[PDB]
Amino acid sequence: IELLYDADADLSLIQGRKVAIVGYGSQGHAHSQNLRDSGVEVVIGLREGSKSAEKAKEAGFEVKTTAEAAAWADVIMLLAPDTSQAEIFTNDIEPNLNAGDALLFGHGLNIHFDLIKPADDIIVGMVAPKGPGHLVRRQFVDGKGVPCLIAVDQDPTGTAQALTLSYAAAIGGARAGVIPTTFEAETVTDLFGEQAVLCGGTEELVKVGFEVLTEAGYEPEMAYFEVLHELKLIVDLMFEGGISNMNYSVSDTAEFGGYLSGPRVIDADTKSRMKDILTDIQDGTFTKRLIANVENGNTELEGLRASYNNHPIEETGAKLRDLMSWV
Amino acid sequence: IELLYDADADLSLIQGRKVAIVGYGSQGHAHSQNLRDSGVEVVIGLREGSKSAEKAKEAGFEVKTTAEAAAWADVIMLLAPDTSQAEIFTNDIEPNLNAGDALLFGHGLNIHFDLIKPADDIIVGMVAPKGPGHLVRRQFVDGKGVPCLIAVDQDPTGTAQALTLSYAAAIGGARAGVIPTTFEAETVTDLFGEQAVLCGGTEELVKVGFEVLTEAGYEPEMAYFEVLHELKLIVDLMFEGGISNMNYSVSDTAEFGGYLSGPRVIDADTKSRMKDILTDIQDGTFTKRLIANVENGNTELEGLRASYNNHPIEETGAKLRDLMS
Ligand SMILES: [Mg+2]
Ligand SMILES: [Mg+2]
Ligand SMILES: [Mg+2]
Ligand SMILES: [Mg+2]
Ligand SMILES: [Mg+2]
Ligand SMILES: [Mg+2]
Ligand SMILES: [Mg+2]
Ligand SMILES: [Mg+2]
Ligand SMILES: [Mg+2]
Repeated sequence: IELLYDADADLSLIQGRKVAIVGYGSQGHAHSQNLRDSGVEVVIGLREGSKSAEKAKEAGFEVKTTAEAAAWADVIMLLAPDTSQAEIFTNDIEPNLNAGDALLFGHGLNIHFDLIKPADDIIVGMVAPKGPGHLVRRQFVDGKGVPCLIAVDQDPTGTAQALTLSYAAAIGGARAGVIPTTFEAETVTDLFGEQAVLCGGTEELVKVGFEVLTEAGYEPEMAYFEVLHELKLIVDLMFEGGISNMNYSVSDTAEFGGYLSGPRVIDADTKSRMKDILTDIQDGTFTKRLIANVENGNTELEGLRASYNNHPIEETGAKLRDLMSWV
Repeated sequence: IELLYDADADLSLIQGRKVAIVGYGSQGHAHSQNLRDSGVEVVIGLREGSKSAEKAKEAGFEVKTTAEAAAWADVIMLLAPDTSQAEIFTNDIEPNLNAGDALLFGHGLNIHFDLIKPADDIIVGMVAPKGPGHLVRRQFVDGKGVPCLIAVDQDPTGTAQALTLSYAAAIGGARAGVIPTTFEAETVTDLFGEQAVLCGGTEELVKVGFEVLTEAGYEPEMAYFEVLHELKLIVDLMFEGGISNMNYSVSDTAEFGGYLSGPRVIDADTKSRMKDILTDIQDGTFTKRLIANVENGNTELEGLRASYNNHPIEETGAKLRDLMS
């Protein structure tokens, strides 16, 4: 698919725009500094009566409220928690928007699932780098960058493509490569990856592997080593050179064993269950549950977290890790 | 479950031994160099006209035939590949093992499944570092170490635990913590780990996640990022704190997602299939298939590798990594 670099982007565009970053978390923090270094006048939008308000002042940024910053700005980047964002839009952002203002996102959930429905004459786009804030910043500071996806949901003027590229270009994403995509595509691929593989599938794989060994009479500490601790080597190797590279660098016994037993654990029915996970994301089932959980005071998530992290691999992992930081 | 440290180990024990390292690959080169800086007389034992003989000589080691090295030595650490070990023991090691000599391994496979049966009066132990050769080497140089397992299958002398711990100290493991175990427990946990979770489970999970997105019409590169490239940050998080470090550090949507959907991916049927994989290891069936692979020319393994490697995830990732950090 497509790749855009500095030569393709027009930095003079976002340079000529007042930008408001609503949020000063990991992303907010990196964007703000990189934009500033790229020549962009930036203001942080916050509750102005906040921890962050003073951290942002101390990093050199003018700080206003969410409502005042939205009013002040031409481009509004909304980097608040996915679930706070509807309330923040309705109350503090929507009421201060001019026609021609751009409203930009790090993630497409609120737009794709219609939790935020801006007026037609507003630009809606997305800049989502592929790394956490600190890396986006560090890569930028030493003349490199982190690759970004970009997307446009509302393009009333016909300048949204160039405005989201210009932004990604200012945060260093055009150094590595900017990938145009869609709000739909970004959103469902991300939620899927998290549910099926990254968060859900991985965490349960290791928990259950730990349980099978423990229930068979092996000591928990042995189990923590062969099921979680050694996973970082494997995953570092896959990150560097893919599956082929991991398989090259382990013993042939591990490699042969991986090939026989992996598709016994992840079998055809597993693949169908993943397909159902995907349908559930695409049709809004998941997002229905997501909002239900917030609108019920975050009880389900807090209950899930409380018991799901109450696992003997977490009791055993903490003892051993505490013993290894102790050198 | 005791962790053992430098204060527990008598380093003079392995310092007073002649150590043969049979095999000079990953662990071989590192064990070898670490022992030497811990004051141990080391020799490398390689097959007739081996490629690794040049590497070992250039690194300062007396290199011998396996059989000459086995004869010279008191302690013989066997780090050739698992499927090569039985034959090497019968041809070149077994004939020079004398009362009070010790045979060491870095994995319990051959001893536990009775591929190698030493005589009564030989010490049989293991020192398995929890990390890759190069990491075992560099950690030791920078004053640190990689944790080690140790075990003892045979102990005619009463010195076998002290001897293994001495060796572990000499390669840096006691700096980081040495866990006592058994041959059975290290063998089976390692194998089940590699099969169910580390190599097998993780690679099929990412591979199958990728397919699910490509068949539903999402471009292969989006799928790659969201299924594999992002896996490192997650696993790095679990490496540092635990699962709860990971859940604390991801968005509340990511955390909520994982809780609701992870158990749909890894259900109670998965748990049973894992118990099955365990049972095939414990009863020796995995071992026979490993031996069969290599008696028929290693083609099964070569074919399974090729099948994995020509998977679009491999084409796609290679493309996307070329735009590097
Ligand atoms: Mg305005
Ligand atoms: Mg809409
Ligand atoms: Mg993600
Ligand atoms: Mg190999
Ligand atoms: Mg001898
Ligand atoms: Mg292992
Ligand atoms: Mg192994
Ligand atoms: Mg959180
Ligand atoms: Mg996400």
